[PDB]
Amino acid sequence: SAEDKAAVERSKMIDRNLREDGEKAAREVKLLLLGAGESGKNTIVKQMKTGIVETHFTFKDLHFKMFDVGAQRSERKKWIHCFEGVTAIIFCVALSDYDLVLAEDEEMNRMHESMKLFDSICNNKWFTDTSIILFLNKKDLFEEKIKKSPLTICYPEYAGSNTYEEAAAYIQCQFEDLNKRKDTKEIYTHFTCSTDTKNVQFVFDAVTDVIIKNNLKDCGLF
Amino acid sequence: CKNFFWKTFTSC
Amino acid sequence: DVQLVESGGGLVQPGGSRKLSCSASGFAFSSFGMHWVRQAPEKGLEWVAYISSGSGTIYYADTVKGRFTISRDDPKNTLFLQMTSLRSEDTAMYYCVRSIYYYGSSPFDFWGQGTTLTVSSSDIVMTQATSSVPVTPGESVSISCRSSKSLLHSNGNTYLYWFLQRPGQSPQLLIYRMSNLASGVPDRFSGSGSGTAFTLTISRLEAEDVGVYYCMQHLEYPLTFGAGTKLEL
Amino acid sequence: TSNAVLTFIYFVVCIIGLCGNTLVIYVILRYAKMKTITNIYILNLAIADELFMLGLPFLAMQVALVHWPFGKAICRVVMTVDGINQFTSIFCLTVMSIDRYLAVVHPIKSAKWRRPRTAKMITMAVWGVSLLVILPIMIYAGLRSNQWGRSSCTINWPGESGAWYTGFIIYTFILGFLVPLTIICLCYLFIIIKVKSSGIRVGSSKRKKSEKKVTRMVSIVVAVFIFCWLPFYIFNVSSVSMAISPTPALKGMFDFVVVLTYANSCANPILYAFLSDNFKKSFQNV
Amino acid sequence: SELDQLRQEAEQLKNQIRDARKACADATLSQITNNIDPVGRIQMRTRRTLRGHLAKIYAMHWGTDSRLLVSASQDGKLIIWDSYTTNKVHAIPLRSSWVMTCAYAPSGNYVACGGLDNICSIYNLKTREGNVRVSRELAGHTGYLSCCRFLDDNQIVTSSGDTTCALWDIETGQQTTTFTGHTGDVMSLSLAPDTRLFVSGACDASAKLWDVREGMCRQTFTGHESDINAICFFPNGNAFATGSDDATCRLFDLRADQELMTYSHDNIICGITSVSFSKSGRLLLAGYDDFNCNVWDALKADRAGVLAGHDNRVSCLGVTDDGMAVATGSWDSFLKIWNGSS
Amino acid sequence: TASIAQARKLVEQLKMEANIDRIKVSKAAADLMAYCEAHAKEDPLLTPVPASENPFRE
Repeated sequence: SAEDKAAVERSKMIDRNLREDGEKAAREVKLLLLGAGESGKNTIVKQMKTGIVETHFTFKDLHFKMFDVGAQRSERKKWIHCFEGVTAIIFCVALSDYDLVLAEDEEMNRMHESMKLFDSICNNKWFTDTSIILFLNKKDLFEEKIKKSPLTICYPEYAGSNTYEEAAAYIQCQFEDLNKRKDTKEIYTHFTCSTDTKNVQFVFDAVTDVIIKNNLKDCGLF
Repeated sequence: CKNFFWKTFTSC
Repeated sequence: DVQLVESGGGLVQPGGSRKLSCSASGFAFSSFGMHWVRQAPEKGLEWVAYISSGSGTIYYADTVKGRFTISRDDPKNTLFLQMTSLRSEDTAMYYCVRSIYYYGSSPFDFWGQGTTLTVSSSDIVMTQATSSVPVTPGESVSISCRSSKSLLHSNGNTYLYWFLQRPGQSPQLLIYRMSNLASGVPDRFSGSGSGTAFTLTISRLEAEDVGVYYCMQHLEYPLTFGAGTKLEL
Repeated sequence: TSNAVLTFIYFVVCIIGLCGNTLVIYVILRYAKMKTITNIYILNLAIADELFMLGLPFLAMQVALVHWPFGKAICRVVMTVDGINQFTSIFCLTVMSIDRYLAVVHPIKSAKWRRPRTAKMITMAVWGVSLLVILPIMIYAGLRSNQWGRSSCTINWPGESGAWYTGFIIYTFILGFLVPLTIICLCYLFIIIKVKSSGIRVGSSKRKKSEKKVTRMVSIVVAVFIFCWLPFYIFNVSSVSMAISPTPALKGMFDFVVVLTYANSCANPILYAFLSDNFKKSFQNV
Repeated sequence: SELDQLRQEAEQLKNQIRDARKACADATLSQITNNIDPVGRIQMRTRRTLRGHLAKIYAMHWGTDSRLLVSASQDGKLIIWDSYTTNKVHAIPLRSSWVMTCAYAPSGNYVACGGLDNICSIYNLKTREGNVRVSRELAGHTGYLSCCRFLDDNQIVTSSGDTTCALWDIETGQQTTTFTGHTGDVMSLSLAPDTRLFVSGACDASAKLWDVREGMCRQTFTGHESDINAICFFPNGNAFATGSDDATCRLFDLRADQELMTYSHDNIICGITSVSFSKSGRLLLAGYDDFNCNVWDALKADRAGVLAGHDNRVSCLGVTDDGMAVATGSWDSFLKIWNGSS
Repeated sequence: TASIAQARKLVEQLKMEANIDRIKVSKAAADLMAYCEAHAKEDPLLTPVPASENPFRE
């Protein structure tokens, strides 16, 4: 018909804008920002600028969408498959919680409460091949606090030495042993610093390496 | 006899 | 309001050339197909040209094909009509009509104010055998119109349109696809028909229902109007 | 006696060739991920290699009884439909290694140049240049049949024109062997560079023995390419190199090296799909 | 004291309902329908395949004209489809890409959608301009939105993952009613065929019957071992069928207050993402996440059909108002329109 | 005493949960199978309409 063949060519102007916007969206980098609460999750989005809070910080010709989900007080198992195809997961853990306990019901000492959540996110079935860019936030704010009290209040089977650069090695390995999927994905670990460029350059360096190993697996090279 | 050409063994 | 106002032309020698320009305002111009419909003085409407949304389909009337060309620029919301070799049958008031086509839409709903052009010195026939009806308020009128080819289609709808040109004004759409009332049209008007013969029924006439009532088809191009039915008061 | 043992291998190469290669034609046409750049190229390198395997039994009848049972226009088209599918099965092979270059070496600056719209312009242009290279074989398809009566399928020339076997036959090296080799062996030498560069220096990983475990899956791609295509190519240059009398070693191995040159199009389904994990879960799952 | 004997009267008043459900349970619906014949093997074929979504489809809803349908996906697009001719009528770009639900107004003028941004946006489909614009955005929920459903062009009821349902007024933009009985995240809604009641099932394995005018829970239906993911009303309006992560579907009755049937099989172990009935109430369609829909004989509890056309989790499904078709959207980005063949 | 009213409101909901009285199941079960008999042949997915009336023709 005359008016049904104009309904058809409107419909493939719908189609060539769906195809055009869905190929400008497969080029941008999506990132979950998870954490445990006040574990430095605001100073990373301060370095890159009531449900999802999406943040866009295009850095070196690479559009970065970062979805903060920390204001979702619901069951996480019901909405986390929405982030199934996501490029990476930026996880924040405050290093200055290795002594202070959770004030709910005298619970675990707030780094095991982070280890509750790193194990649940890393070994999840939707994140069986999604690399994790793990951040250890308050590096200087516990280095003065590790000189007073050793790293024994949380993990009692520590070797010892009561100082920084073994606590920066034992804690980092204490998160990277929870990765029970080691051939599929990688954990990248960083220590959050006062330099305003070195913390977003690590996200750019570590997410380029997710793109490489995705382009090697999409071909036959992996 | 051109024993070596493209994809044939022509004439010999 | 939605606004189509067209300019350009008014006096041209025969054999000359004029560019018409309809400038759209207050709607999403890029989504509408646009027509030009002209009206010879003390005569009826006839269809000129058409461009689809996206400008990927152009039609013309067989009277003006080769001479006229229609174009749009969507970043400026402007409709054009470049006219060459202007004959003396081209003297008419030219209207600018918007038209959108999806499932259930209302094409030919908003018409422009009309620019005038004065030049100095097969398909479906739509017939309205009545040209004028004497009428007083309170009457129920049933204006009929007839088509040569059947306007019903296999997909199930009958592509007959109804229009009303109040005196001194622009035409407004009353009925699209033989039975559906347009937006802003009072419920008094009602369209019906079957295939080849159609009738438009007004329930009670007011002081605003007086004008010329045209019937147009949209089954295939060219879009042929009828000679309208005047309702004098 | 000697021709009979390799007349069968002209068929069983084409038997496993036409079988595994149209399996890869099935899955991209049917299953998911038809709109990606790896599958639009491995479809076009599978059409080009399944329409390459059909010209093999027309050479198998010529191998044992040396006479073509055709020759009006059938022996002229089997030197063209097998002609185009030679220079488009190893031109769709050198553009699938350009695709793997821009996906891995330039992952950011070339994300906007790898859409599935510029893929269709390349794959149409891949088949277009393939006519513009074989076009001497499309023109000169004459049959030399004067040696006491034997219908051949060979290529003629203006007069005799001995520059056909020195000239044209090395024209198909500077566009048939060397240029698809100096791109495939050059693109993959930068993937091994870019894999060792990113995972070590700037994005600090510890899984870095994959940089040697990507070489062992990519040195094999160029290993089958010389082994299929230049025992054959050193034989056709050897026409000028003191052409000798035919014997079951000369007339046997020469029918074997052009039997070997179709084994590249039997590896291309298994070295680009059946060793990739996105066909090991798309096709091999069902 | 006082801390214990209201806790024990909540024990007593929950004993007050259970044997009162048992006394009204003299026979089973299986035994009363033991004489009827089965429906046979229901064979349906993919008539249309609606394609153009580029991510997982999360919800779809038909129009009441049985021809137009809206579908929601997480590529950020809401698409109104012509189901007859497979072509697009509108494509609506959304503010948040995290859309978990979509709804069609019964008049056709409006389309709602919501999700993880905790609002239900309303869209005007029929404007004097040629586009589709946002009429209102209904903020006021604290959790994600699971289900939006129109009552008419001015009233919409939503569900949310803050354990609350709400009735809104789209003109003013604020909740006229709040429905607070659930203790887990509410996952779906289903309006009655007279829109004086609705049912919502939640992640506390219970479904609650609500009054729209009063704002109070009439009945609370237990019987599931896990989260209720899908609620649909039976066409009578006197029954409703649920679907859980329990790999089971249960049919409840309002006037008998308890569970009649249980639609399960030995080999099925995965959840149920969608539940719908046919126009008779004879078939029960259910979308699973082992990638196929399963037509259930709603009276005999026999799997009398399979719709096996999807490559991923069957995420949403609906039947038209005349029962002529059934669409199934899914995570493989396609809606398929199915129809029984004569 | 915030939890005092919380348990108080919890049994004020269970006031009218139990106060409603229900028909027996055998009356109700024979009602939504009697609905399927009145609307049996106007269900096109159950009993398919002939293909000249089907709006979805391949």
